[PDB]
Amino acid sequence: GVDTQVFYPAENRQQQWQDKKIPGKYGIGIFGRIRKTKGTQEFIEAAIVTLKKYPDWTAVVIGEATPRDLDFKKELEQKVKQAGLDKQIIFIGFIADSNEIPSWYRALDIVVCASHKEGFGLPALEAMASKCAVIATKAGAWPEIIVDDENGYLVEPKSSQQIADKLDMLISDSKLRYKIAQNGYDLVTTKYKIQ
Repeated sequence: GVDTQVFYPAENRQQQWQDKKIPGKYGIGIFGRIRKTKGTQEFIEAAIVTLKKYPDWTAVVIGEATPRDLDFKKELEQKVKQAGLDKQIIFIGFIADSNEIPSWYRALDIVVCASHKEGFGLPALEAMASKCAVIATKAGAWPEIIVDDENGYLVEPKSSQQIADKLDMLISDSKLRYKIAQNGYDLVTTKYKIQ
């Protein structure tokens, strides 16, 4: 379950995003360690396809690469630069503070949970508790938290284009995005609330 006293929606998402002082008007995020098994590459590749189409949207990677994966993070940064998207795909720096993370969920419209295998679904639950629309793999939303097209989306692991297709759809139909997000929120505050 998730602590809904910690993870919850802001009063004004557009303002929470503005307060981060990063380019764009609407955000998409991925949380956790930067490592290939976490799906960070499918996220970046999906963002490169998607964000060429939507200039007001920005993707953020919230987490860091451990030493063994610094090379991987550099390759991702290169892919972004070579696509001409360094104003729309941003790797956020580490901060120790307890609420940075919950505050990020409050600033984001969409969260992607792209893990190939690892996870207990907590970042899907945290995102849903914050009324973010979630796109996840089976691992990302373990164990079967999401009903596709009802309270989030499901994608196969290792498929950047499937993530892009879902991002495209959620960005282009805001009414659908808000309904999906609300449905996810309703589910987690009812069935996965710690208190």
